[PDB]
This record gives sequence, C-alpha cells and structure tokens, in this order.
Amino acid sequence: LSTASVLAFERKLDPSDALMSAGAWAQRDASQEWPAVTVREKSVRGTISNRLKTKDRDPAKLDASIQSPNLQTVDVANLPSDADTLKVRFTLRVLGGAGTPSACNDAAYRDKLLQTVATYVNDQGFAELARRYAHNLANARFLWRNRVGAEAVEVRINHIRQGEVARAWRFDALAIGLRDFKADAELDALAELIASGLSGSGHVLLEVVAFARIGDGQEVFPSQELILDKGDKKGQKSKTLYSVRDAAAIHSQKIGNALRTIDTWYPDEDGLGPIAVEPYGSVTSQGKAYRQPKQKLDFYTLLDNWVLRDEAPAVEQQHYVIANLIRGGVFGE
Amino acid sequence: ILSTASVLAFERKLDPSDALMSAGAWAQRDASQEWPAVTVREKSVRGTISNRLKTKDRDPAKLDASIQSPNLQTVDVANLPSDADTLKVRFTLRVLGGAGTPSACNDAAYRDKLLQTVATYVNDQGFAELARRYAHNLANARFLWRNRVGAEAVEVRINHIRQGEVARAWRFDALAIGLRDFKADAELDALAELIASGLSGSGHVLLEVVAFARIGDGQEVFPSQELILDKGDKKGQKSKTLYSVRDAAAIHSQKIGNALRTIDTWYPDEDGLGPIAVEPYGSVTSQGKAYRQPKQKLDFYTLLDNWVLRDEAPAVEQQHYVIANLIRGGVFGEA
Amino acid sequence: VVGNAAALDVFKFLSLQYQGKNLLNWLTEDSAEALQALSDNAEQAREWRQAFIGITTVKGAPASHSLAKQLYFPLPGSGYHLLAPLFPTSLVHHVHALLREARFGDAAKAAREARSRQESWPHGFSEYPNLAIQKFGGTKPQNISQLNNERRGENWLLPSLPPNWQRQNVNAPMRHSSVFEHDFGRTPEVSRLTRTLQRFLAKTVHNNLAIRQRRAQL
DNA sequence: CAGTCATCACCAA
DNA sequence: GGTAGACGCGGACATCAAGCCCGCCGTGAAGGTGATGACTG
Repeated sequence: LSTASVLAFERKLDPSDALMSAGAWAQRDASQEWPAVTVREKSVRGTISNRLKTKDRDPAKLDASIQSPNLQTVDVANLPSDADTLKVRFTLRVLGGAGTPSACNDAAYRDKLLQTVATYVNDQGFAELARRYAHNLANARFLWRNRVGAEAVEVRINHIRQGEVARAWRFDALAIGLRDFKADAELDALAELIASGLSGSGHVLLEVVAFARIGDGQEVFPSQELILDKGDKKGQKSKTLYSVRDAAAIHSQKIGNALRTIDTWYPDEDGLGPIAVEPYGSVTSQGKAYRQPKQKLDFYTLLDNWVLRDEAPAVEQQHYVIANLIRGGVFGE
Repeated sequence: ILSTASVLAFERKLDPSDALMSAGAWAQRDASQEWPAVTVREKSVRGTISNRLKTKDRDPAKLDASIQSPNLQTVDVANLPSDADTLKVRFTLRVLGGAGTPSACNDAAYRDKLLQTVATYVNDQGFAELARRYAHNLANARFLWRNRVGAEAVEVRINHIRQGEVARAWRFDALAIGLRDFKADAELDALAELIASGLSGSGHVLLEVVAFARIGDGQEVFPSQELILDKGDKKGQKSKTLYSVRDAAAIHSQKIGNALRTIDTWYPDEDGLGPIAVEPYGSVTSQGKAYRQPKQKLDFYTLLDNWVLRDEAPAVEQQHYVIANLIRGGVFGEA
Repeated sequence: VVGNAAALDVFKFLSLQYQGKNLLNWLTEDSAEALQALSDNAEQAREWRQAFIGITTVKGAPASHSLAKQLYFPLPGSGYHLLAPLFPTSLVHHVHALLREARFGDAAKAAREARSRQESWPHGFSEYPNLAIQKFGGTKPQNISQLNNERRGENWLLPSLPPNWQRQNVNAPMRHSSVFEHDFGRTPEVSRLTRTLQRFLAKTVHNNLAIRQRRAQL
C-alpha cells in the first residue's frame, strides 16, 4: 500500500478580496456609502541609502553618488483629511467535506483516507479548529499593518441567508489578542456556525466588516502587487499597490493567510505565538521553518504515519493535519 | 559565524500626514476652524533670457537675437489673499513604538542579537534624549521650510487626542525656541515624555500639530513642489508645478518628516553649525556635501555591524544616531 | 526508419557505413566491401547480405488502419476515390533543417549582430515570426520513426492565419475629440501603409518598370 | 498440450 | 419675429543634477513492441 501519485484538495474557508473605504466614527453604523480610499501615484526625491558594493567601488562614482540625490516613483494611499477611519469589507464561504480529495489515483488509499478522517470527526468535531478561526476573525489579524497602533478596532460579522441578514455579531478586536486563544460565550456562537460549515451540516456565508480608528489623513496600507519578470530601465515603478476599480484593496490570499494562523502546536517555540498552517511550517518573512523534516512533525510524515501505517499522532498534531487538509494543496508522490 | 541578514526591513516610526494650508487673520487664531484654503493658481509670465548661454552654435546674430528677444514661461503660484495675513499649516503625527524589532528578516540569530542590542540600549538610556530633540523640532516650526524665513510671529499649537476630543493641549512660541540649540523648559518636557512613552510602547500617542505664521497681506506662500519626471515632454509646458490635495495647497508628508528628524548634531564636522537630518551616510543634498562618510568609519552601516556583530559598542553619542536610523526605517542587507 | 522502437539501435550499426567510407551500398550488394574487413565466412556474409535487404525493401503487407484519415474526393462525372494521406517525413526533415539555418545559425545571427552594431552592409538573414510547435509521441518520441536526430518531436508549423482576427475595440463615443477629432480613422495598422507611401516616393524612374503598378491599388 | 492476457525490458540529446 | 456685412498684425517659449537595495520562481499523470511467461480450455 502506497499513497497516490496525485492528490488534490480544494480549499475550504474561501474568502474574497477586501475593499477599503473611509469615514468617521459615530457614522460607522451608517457606513454603507463611504467613499473608497484611492490609489495615488507619487514621485519621490530621496537619498542613496543602501549599502555600497566594494567590488567595483570606483570613488569617482561611488563617493559622488552619495552626495547626489535619488529619484524614485512609488504609490501611496491615504485617508482623507476629513476622515479618520479605515473600513475593510470582505466575504467568506465555509465549504465542508474537508477530507475528501478531488483528484486521486488509488481507490483503497482513498477509502483509507476517508475512514481516517471519519475516525477524526466522530470523536471530536472541528470545534478546536473552528474556534481558532473564530478567534482570527474576531480580532482583526487580517488588517495587517493597519491595526498596528490603531486606537480602536471594531469587527462586525453578519450571517447571510438571502438579501436579509440572519445573525449579527459585534466585537472589540483589541481586547481579543493575537497570542492567546482565551474566548468568551459570544465567540462560541461563531465557532459553532463555522463548525457547522466545516462538517457540511449547513450553508455558511459571512460578511466581515472591520473599522479602525487611525487618524486624520494618515496612511493606510493596501496590498502590494508582486510585479514579476520585468527587465526594465531604472525602476519606472518600484511599488505598485493593488486596487480594484477605483478602490484600494487587499489580496484574498493575504486575508486567507491571516485566518489560518492557527498553529500553536509546533515544537520549538509554541509559547511564542501562532503561525500559519503550512506543510513545513515555514514563516518566510522571518526566514525560518518550524516543523523541519528532521524533527518528525511536518505534514508529510504525520499524514503518512496516520493514514497508512495506523500510527495515530497526538491530538494536537491531528489538529495540524486536519488544518492542512482544510487548507488544500498538491500532496502527491 | 554570524553574518548580517540579506533581507532587513524596518517600518517607520513618527509617521506624519500631508499638511494642508489655509489662511486668515492673526488674533483669529483660536477661531480658525473654518478658514478658507490657500489655492494653487496658474499664471503665465514674460521674463527675459536670464540664463547662461551655450556656445556650440556660436554666431554674432544667433545669441544677440536670443538675448534681445523675450522669454515666455508658465508657472504655478500660491498667495495669501488680499485681506488675510496668517498661514495656517495643519498635520497629524502618530508615534508607534517597537523601534528595534524588524518587520522582515532572514537570519534568526542575527534577529535575536539585534533585539538584544536594542533592548540593552533602551533600559540604561531611554528614548528621552531622542524624544526631546523630536519635541524641539515639533516645538519650533522647522516643518515650515520657507514659510518661516522672515516671518514675524510663529505660533505652534500641539494637541494630544486620545479619544474623539483632545485631552491635552500645548501652546508654544516658535521664534523664542531656536533652531541651533536644544534647550528645554517645563512645558516642552511634558511633550518629550509623551513622545518617549509613545516610542517605548507604553501608550497611544496621536497629535494634531497646527502652526500659525504671520507673513503679511497678499504675500506668497510656498507649498511643496513635485517631480513630473521620466517623461521627456514637448515644449516644457510647466517649469513649476505645486503640490495640492482637493483644492488646497499642501506640503508633502515626507518633507515634514524630513524636518522632524533634523536631530543629528553628532556628525564629525561640527555641531555649532546646526543639526542635520538623520539618514545613513548623513548627507544634505541641497548642499552637495555628505557628512559622516564611510571613509571615516562613522556611518550607520559600520556603527551598526560593529555594535551588533562584534560587540564593539560605539560612543554613547552615536548610539542615539543608530537608534534614530532604526526609528527612520529603510532597507538593509548584503553589502 | 520506422519500425520496432526497441530495435532501432542495430540500425545505427547498419547505417554507419554511410559515414567515413562510401560503402553504405556495400553491405547488401557489392559485398567486396564486406568480405575483406567484415572477416566472416560465406554463411555470415550471405546472412548479412540477406538481412540488410529487408530495410529498403518491403517489411510487411500494404494496408491501412481505422485511425487513418481516408478522405473522399468527388470525381468529374463518376463516384469517388478514397484518398488516404501520409506524413511526409522526408519533406519535414528537409524543411526543418532548412529553417534551422534560417531562423538561427551563423549568417542568420551574425547579420543580426551586424544590425546590432548598426553598421551592416547588405547580407540576407531570415526571421520567422508567430510559428507553432507540434509534438509527436510525447515524453518518448523514439517509438515514432526516428524523430530524434535533430527533430525531437518538434515539426515547426508555418503561420497561415487570416488578417483580421486580432482586432481592437470600437470606441467612437460622444467625446469632445472622440466625435469631431475622430474624422480620420486613427487605427494601428495604417502605420505600415503610411511608411510605405513615404519611403517609396524618393526613387526616380530609372528603374520604373515595376514601381508604377503599386499606387494603382493603394 | 495451444490461443490469449497482463507484464517486461528493450531503445531514446 | 430684419436682413446687412465684415473678425488685425508682430514677437518671443529656461537652465542644472540625480533614478535603490535583498531573497525567491512548485509538485503529479500523459511509451509502442514483440517475447517469452503465465495461463491454458
């Protein structure tokens, strides 16, 4: 018995892209007609402020480049001077059926995987995963640099059945933290909805609205476009900010990253905050990888031990494996 | 062992907004909530050729005709109105805190050694030495670049806003405070400890800085000018274009931020000349001179890696410079 | 040489006799070039001369297949002939070697560097834009006949497209210059016609037996 | 004891 | 609900210096042919 050479898992917890608008507090419950924060291109006189190479360090050019200016063109978005509040709105579907692959080569391995996932589900649900996703919705983790030093953050979540709304939550996103998962009774009512979405019991569509009191005319931070394979002249643009039609925006995959920062079960520094759910636990912006292949805690060891050889891990690693299957990917050999 | 990180990044601290200009009468300063803005105006002008002459087309009839003929140009201009005499300049300022912690890195051990170095700085000397010089540049009106040269009275009103409404109000007189010396008193040091609490994460700091410069009736004010660059236009249609927001002349936020960090009086030429802006290879570019060269080993890229990697702490004067560059930000990496 | 895919290695040993000598036609017939350096007996020489004739001669029976095309053609006053077309391996090898010296090579790229040095005297290079590639076999093309020496399953297909299948959008709205200033037809494909009418107006009539029949259609 | 069905090495810039 | 008949000339359009660094670019499946080898009815 081997694992299949083709495995494809669809993503669950599928969010849209979020769009930005601006206004003032005490109008935030009449905030349906706020104008969008716009993308503005500007040009910058600056200074040569990089390290200087010593490999062709001619002092005729290198000692003289410091004294002369540096001209760059960037992009920037701000709040208006009339307004002091960022608004971010996106939607979220919770699908369910989170153990059945969409593409396979074996059938015995598929039945073994489905009965393994059913063994996981019919003694503990998705509740430990669902309340961790409900934590990351309840605080405003998805506001990445925008909440940093924000004075007050409010997160509103609406459950939507038709044109009318069915259930509404309100929060204080700064009371809820980024390193704890201590909750109350109000967040458990969101966790049970997400756990009824992940188990296929119901249809779940959510509208997440976050308000951040930042300041008059201060700078907001939309997502920056990866511009790849250019081959151009002297940096005609060096920062392009992502927008949709006349509205600054955040990519859907960055919000999707912020929702699945669930993993407090990694070996070395589990007391040092949750990271995202990756197969090799890698945080790239910090330049290291928790859950190496050498310490047998990555997904491609635990999955193969638990599905094939009937070597069930600890429950805290079972949550990691089921989180990797809610994520999705190409897990084939 | 222990080389530098190939990717480093530091988010800025002390982020200002765009300063919008408006105009009105002095002694109506405390009713100045509805003053109309200073608007940018387009004008056409008839100068002479007041410029130098090249001689690659030398002929006795070419250059004489080029001098004796007029010059026709089209520029922008901003003026106070024909009844107002005071320039109101208003922006906000956020102070964040968490100075030495980078936002992106590669080496984990270098990251931990950098945080150990910065944490060893912060406790035996707080942020107060940097915060009182920042509060000096908020106290005088250094952010008024040309608009205070020859001004009669300059008046700064810094509010601290911890709710919808102000909780704490200052009022300075920016001409009695100089531009050359860092001398303080009992009203400036309260602003200095507010900024020092903001830089060390001990609270929420948001300010609303309003400056009032009595200039005169109808005189020209000087909003920021921007680059219309990397086009290669025809005819040179606009030799000067003034920055504005929705129908209001303004100063770029980075020029205000430039003025707020003229702190550096430790560069090895002199200190009595005055401060310069903290930036690595400390260079004023409008004067064409780079103080603090990499030759005399005093720039940020030598002080930082001798202080972090090899434990060679610099002078206590230069540690304020290194921490001021960390409050600034930037992209640091492989040499 | 189409045949067994796991047997096309002895074909290299049988066809190396057209390399070096002129004795490729010495193995089957004219075995005087296969007796002195062959070093085999009469049974071995006869067996080699018999087995080497089965390449150029027939291998199997003449037939077709259900996955073949076999088109119909109407006759002038009769029924039909079935036309079963075949793949011209010889012709595609010739045009493929012909185009690999015309798109790249020595002269067709040294003339491009001569253009890159901006100093060129007249010498002809060739450029084939917007081709297409087709693969035969797949990851292993040796099951097909040879398709490996410098083909590698990459017959290069010349473009034969229509002219007007890459158009733009029509925007003649109620504009202050998109209504009145749009009285000329500012399109993107008239630059070649304007450049031709410009650069064909300086030549005299000293060679005027051909240039006086182009403006009649322009 | 003879057709037929899954596998098996054979090549290959 | 009135035609009527015309719209100017000349002349000129700025010069200077400068344009960033660092890391990285995913995996799985896409072969026909005889030749025994095992099955064999």
